[PDB]
Amino acid sequence: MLGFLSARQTGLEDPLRLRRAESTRRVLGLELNKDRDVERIHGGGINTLDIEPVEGRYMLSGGSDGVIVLYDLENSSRQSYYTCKAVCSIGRDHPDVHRYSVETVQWYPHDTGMFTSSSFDKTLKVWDTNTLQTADVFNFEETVYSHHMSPVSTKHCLVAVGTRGPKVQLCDLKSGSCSHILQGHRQEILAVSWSPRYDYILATASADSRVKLWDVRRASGCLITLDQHNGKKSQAVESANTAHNGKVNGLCFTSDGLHLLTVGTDNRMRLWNSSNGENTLVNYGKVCNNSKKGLKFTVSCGCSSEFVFVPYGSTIAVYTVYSGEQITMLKGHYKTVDCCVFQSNFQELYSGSRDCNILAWVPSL
Amino acid sequence: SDVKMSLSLPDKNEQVLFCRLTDEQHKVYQNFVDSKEVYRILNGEMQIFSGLIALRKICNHPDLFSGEEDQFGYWKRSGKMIVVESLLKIWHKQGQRVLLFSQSRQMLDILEVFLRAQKYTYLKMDGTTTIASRQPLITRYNEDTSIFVFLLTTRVGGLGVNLTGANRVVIYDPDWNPSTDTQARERAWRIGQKKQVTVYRLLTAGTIEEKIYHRQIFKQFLTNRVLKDPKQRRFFKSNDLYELFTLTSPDASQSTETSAIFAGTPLASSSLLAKMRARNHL
Repeated sequence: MLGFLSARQTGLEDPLRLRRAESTRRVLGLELNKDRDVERIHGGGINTLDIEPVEGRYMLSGGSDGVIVLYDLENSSRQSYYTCKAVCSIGRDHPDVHRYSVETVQWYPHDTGMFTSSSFDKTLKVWDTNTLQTADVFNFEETVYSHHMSPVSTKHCLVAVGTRGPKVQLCDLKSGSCSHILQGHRQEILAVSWSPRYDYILATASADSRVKLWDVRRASGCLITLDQHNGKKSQAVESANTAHNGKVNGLCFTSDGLHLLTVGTDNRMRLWNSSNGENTLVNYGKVCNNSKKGLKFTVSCGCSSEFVFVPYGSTIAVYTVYSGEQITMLKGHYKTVDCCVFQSNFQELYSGSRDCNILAWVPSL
Repeated sequence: SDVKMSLSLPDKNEQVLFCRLTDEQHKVYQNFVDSKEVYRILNGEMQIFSGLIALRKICNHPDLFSGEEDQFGYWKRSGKMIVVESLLKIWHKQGQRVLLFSQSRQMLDILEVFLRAQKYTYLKMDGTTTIASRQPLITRYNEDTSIFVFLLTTRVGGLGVNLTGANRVVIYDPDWNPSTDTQARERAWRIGQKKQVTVYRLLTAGTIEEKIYHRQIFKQFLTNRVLKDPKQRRFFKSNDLYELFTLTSPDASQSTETSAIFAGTPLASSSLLAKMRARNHL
C-alpha cells in the first residue's frame, strides 16, 4: 500500500491503478461487519434490495410481507458503530401497500425522487419518494417475477416486466402504455435486465430454459437466443438453444455491458458475449440455486478485476467473472439469500435473505 | 388542413334531406315493425339481419320488399324518389351533371327504369359491368356534357375512380360504414375539380335509414376522437342509438331526431411524476 501510495505520488503509476487495486483488495477482504447493522423492519424475507445509482446513499428493500423500507446507508452519527436507519416505509397501514410479496424494487435511474416496485399482487407501482405516494399503477394479468428500468436510456423510460405469462411486458412511464409485448418465450419470464451499454437491448430469462436478447425498437422478435453449446448440438430452433438445463432465474450484465451472466436452476452460472450471445465457456463450477422465483445477483464495479456476488444457498458466493475462480463465500445468513446489491462507492455489499435480515458486508481494514 | 395552402380546393357544401315516407310506404313499414317477425327478432329467435335488410328495402322503395302507371319501381310510391324527381328536374334545368349513388343494386336498377321513364340521358356502371370496359364509360362521362346522370353504387370501381365532370351528387341511401359514403362524396370532389360540388344525402325521417345515418355519424366521431382529438362534445344516447326497429315519422310539429340531437348547433423525475399524476387524476 505504501508502494502504491509512492507510485501514485511520483507519477510512475496512474491513480487509476491505486483505485482499482485497492478496491479489489477491499472486495477480497469483504467480511460481515458487526460494526454496522441494518434496522430490522421486514416481518418477512427480503426479496429485493436496490441502492440508488446516484450518490449511493439510500437503499430500498421489498419483503415477502408486502412492505417496502427505505434505508439511509450513511453514518450520520459520529460513532464508528451505527445502524442503517429506515428513513421511510410503505407499511401495512399505507393505503397503497402491496397486498403480497414485493419481488423487485428499483430506484428511478438519473434521479432519486421516484422508484418503482413490483409484486405478486400483479402490480408494478410507481412511487414518488418525497410524498411516498403512488404516482401510477400498472396492473398485469398475472403475477410479476421481475421488473427493470434501463439504467442508461436517457431517451426511453420503459420498464421491462416479466410475469408468469410467456410475454414480456414493456410499460412506458412516459405517458402510460403497457400494451407492448415481446413474444417468443414459452414459460414464465423470471428475470429481465436492460443492457447498461445499449439503450434498447433487453435480456429476458424464462423458465423455458432460454435467454433472449431483444431490441425493443425492432418489430421482428429476439435478436439472439443464448445457446449453451454454440452449435455443437444444433437443431431447427423449436426446442434447442437453451441457455441452461433448467429454469433461468437470474440475469446480470457485467459493468461494461459487453457480457451477460445468467444463473439457472441447473445449478450453473454462464457468461455470454452480449453482442452475439456466444458462451464464453467460463466454468464457475457449481452455483447452487433452487429458487422458484427470480434470483437477484450483482457484479462489482470500478475494480481491477470484475466480481460477481451470487446467492449460494444461505451464503453469498463471490467469483471472478472472467476466470470463474470462486473468490470466497460470505457466510452470515440463517436462511436462503434472495438478493445482494453492491455499493460501488466503498466496495460494500448488502444481502437480504429469507431470515428477514439485511446483512452489510464491509471490507476489513 | 395543414397542406391545404399548398394545393387548391374548391368549397364543398353538404345537406341531409329528410324525406317523409309515402302513406303506402308508411303503412308497409308500420306493418313490418308490428308484424311478428320483428317481435321474434326482439326475442332473439330469428336473425335481426333479415329485418334490417327488409326495413332498408322498405325505405328505399316498397316494390323491393313487397315485390299503366303501376309497373315495377314506380317513383311515386317512395318519398325519396319524389325528392329525386324534384332534384333531377331542377338540376337538369340548371344544366349541371349528377352522380346518383345507392348501396342497393336492385334499387339502382329501379332508378335506371325510372330514368328511362323520364327523358334524362344517363350512363350506368356497377358490379355487373366487365372491369375491362369500366375505364371507357367514366371517360365518356367526363369528356362530354351530353350525358347527364351517372349511376353508381358506393362500392363499385377502384378506389376513387375519376368522376370529375359531375357537378352535383346525391347519395340515395345511407350505408353502415361512414367510409363508403365519405368515399362516395369524395369521388366527385377530388383534386382537379373545376366547380363547387354539393352532396345531398337522402334520408327517411323516423325510420331505419335515420338510425343508419346516426350510426354512421357515431362511427365517424369515434374515428375522429381516436385520430385527431380526444376532447369531443358528446352526441348520442346509448339506448336510442341502438334500438332501431321503431317508426316515429315527424309531423312537422316537432323537429326531427337528428336536429333534436344536434340542437346546440433525461426526464428529471418531476415532469415524469407530474405527467403520471396528471393522467391518473382523469
